[PDB]
Amino acid sequence: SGAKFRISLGLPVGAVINCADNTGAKNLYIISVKGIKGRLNRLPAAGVGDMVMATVKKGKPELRKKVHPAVVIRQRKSYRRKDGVFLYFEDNAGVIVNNKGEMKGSAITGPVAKECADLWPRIASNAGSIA
Amino acid sequence: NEVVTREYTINIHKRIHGVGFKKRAPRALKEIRKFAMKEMGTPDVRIDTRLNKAVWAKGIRNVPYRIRVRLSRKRNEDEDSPNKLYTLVTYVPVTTFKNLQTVNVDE
Amino acid sequence: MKVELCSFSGYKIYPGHGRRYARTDGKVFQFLNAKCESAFLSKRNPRQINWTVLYRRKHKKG
Amino acid sequence: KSLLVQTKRRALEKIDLKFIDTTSKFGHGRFQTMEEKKAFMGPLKKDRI
Amino acid sequence: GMTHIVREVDRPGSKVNKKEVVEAVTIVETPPMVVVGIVGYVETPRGLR
RNA sequence: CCCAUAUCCGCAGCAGGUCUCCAAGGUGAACAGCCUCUGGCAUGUUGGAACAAUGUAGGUAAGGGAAGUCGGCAAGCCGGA
RNA sequence: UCUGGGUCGGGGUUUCGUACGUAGCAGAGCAGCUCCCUCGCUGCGAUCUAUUGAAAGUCAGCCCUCGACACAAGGGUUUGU
Ligand SMILES: [Mg+2]
Ligand SMILES: [Mg+2]
Ligand SMILES: [Mg+2]
Ligand SMILES: [Mg+2]
Ligand SMILES: [Mg+2]
Ligand SMILES: [Mg+2]
Ligand SMILES: [Mg+2]
Ligand SMILES: [Mg+2]
Repeated sequence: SGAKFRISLGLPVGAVINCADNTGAKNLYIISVKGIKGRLNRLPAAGVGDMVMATVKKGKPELRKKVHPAVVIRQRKSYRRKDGVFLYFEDNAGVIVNNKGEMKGSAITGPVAKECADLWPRIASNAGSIA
Repeated sequence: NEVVTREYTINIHKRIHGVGFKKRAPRALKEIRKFAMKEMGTPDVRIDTRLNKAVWAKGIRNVPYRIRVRLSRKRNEDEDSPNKLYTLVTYVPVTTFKNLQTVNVDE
Repeated sequence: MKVELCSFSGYKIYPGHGRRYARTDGKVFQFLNAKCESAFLSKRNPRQINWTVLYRRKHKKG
Repeated sequence: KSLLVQTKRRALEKIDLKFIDTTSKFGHGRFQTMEEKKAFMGPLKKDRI
Repeated sequence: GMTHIVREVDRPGSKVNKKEVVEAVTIVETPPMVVVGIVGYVETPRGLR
């Protein structure tokens, strides 16, 4: 088995990551993070791996005024990969999933951080490259 | 004995470190004077006017890093002064500073 | 413990140093320090850069 | 020595070191030894005098 | 001063099990201490004089 | 004789106020801003030594990008041709 | 004190990125000299190349010196069961 170590989160609530699968969404505007208890005035932030409630801001109209669960799969903020390796991506990205983890889309474009290739196996099976 | 002359080099870019821009050249001259009062054992040192023209050559805030300096104790003959000896701090022009040590200077 | 080469300067990254960079086309680069990666992200060629390994083999400086 | 009785699994871990870094901490060091840096850089100008 | 090390972890059931992690260490320099005195304490109702 | 960051009014050698004449070189569209020459001055009623908190004035900042706040206040962005 | 610690110097480290001079049948081209040349040889010329991982800095709160040069039992004020 194994549990997720904490990483540098660096992706707060008001962020707009771009959607990285073939569901027709172009953005994912994060609105909260699942798992945060929070402290007074601290904003909920997410890293790679974290499941996230997000709404899409542009894209196909049957996706737009709803709240979808999503998983961040790439982050631009550097995090430490525990073999002393700091790793970061060109962009912040995520895929739309349901509460169980199956994707609404079917294929992920771009690489996928291996921290969410271990937590989310149905994401990891549609990834072209595991960075 | 008491009258002697030596040539020194003075690392100015370690005594001016961290002092503000408009005080670097004035502080340099009160580091020359403090270097000489410890090196020769005398108060009343006197800086030659071409020595501070040297330290002011690049303005108030860019001071030379090193300057070659000739110290000289002299018997204070112009008056019955409380300081029997004074120190003259004339300037030595030099191209490089590599491999220069403190040297005793003849008359 | 695998010793890996800097994608810009051709030097030798040891396992506590530098940072990796995954560009979103599949390519993974390694950088020795922030001097190397800011030179990389500003798109300049390491063969015009006098202190890199690729310069010193283009000009045969060894 | 500690005041407690160490019973956790992390407290009783036998360790075995594999590499110790010796890069210069006075800047971004690149070279673990002196003989490595000289064998990589080559003969400089100030040696051949 | 501080440096950093590489070692292989034996935590059965963990994510870093049988893998290489980088740990940050602290060097503490310890020459041998010289014993020059003995002092004895007695138990008292006011402590330990 | 002064004609004004000291000769005038403002209780004062008071950052205020108070009508005009002459007007160099460079940059540039330009009596713009910046740097210099003629002429003028000694930093504006004290120096010295330090580089703590808090200020006042100025800067920069990973990753997000108004989520702050009554309110994008402040700053930033934009800029010429 | 088996001295000592200072000031320079040297070495190590590291930062930036290859100094000035000089050389080049390197150079977009242009101007010249014609008994020349048998396609020359003087110039101007951003830049390039060699000398050159050079040059410059580096404890002031970096490291190691034993090289040089000085200086260090000197002062001042108080303290008794
Ligand atoms: Mg350091
Ligand atoms: Mg006044
Ligand atoms: Mg002032
Ligand atoms: Mg004054
Ligand atoms: Mg920022
Ligand atoms: Mg609001
Ligand atoms: Mg609020
Ligand atoms: Mg405003």
